[PDB]
Amino acid sequence: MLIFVHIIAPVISGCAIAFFSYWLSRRNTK
Repeated sequence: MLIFVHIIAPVISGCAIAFFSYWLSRRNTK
């Protein structure tokens, strides 16, 4: 299913922002 390769990249990467942002945000600022 095409929704197996086009789901683990466009979707995950989206919510991954709230995570990554928070990650480096801990270092000093964001």
